[PDB]
Amino acid sequence: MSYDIQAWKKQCEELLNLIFQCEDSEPFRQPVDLLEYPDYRDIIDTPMDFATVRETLEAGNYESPMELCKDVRLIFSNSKAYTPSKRSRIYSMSLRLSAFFEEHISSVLSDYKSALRFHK
Ligand SMILES: CN1Cc2ccccc2NC1=O
Repeated sequence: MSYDIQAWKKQCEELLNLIFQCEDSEPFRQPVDLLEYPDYRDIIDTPMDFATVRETLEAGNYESPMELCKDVRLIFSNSKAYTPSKRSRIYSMSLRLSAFFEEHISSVLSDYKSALRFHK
């Protein structure tokens, strides 16, 4: 529905489903195993992954698509910080998937901002 301040929830659930089904999301689908990778927390202050984002959305624990978008962007900025080399296939996967995410989220954000303006 036009001007729906709830539309983002279904739009983000659908977008997360597309990301999970994309091969480029494979490294980012679950929390980094901090026992397997003991220097991860030396580099990364705030781990994030797509299963955490999907679970938080399904629980109703995001107030706005901005809060969801901040967590997704943290998945990609964490990957850049831990895996900074342009040579890494993991760097390439996060670049491709981040660009996909940013192309799809822009209209979710602008629709929300318009709905919120309407609601006020
Ligand atoms: C999500 N990760 C975790 C990881 C584990 C092992 C090797 C590289 C990476 N890089 C990432 O960006």
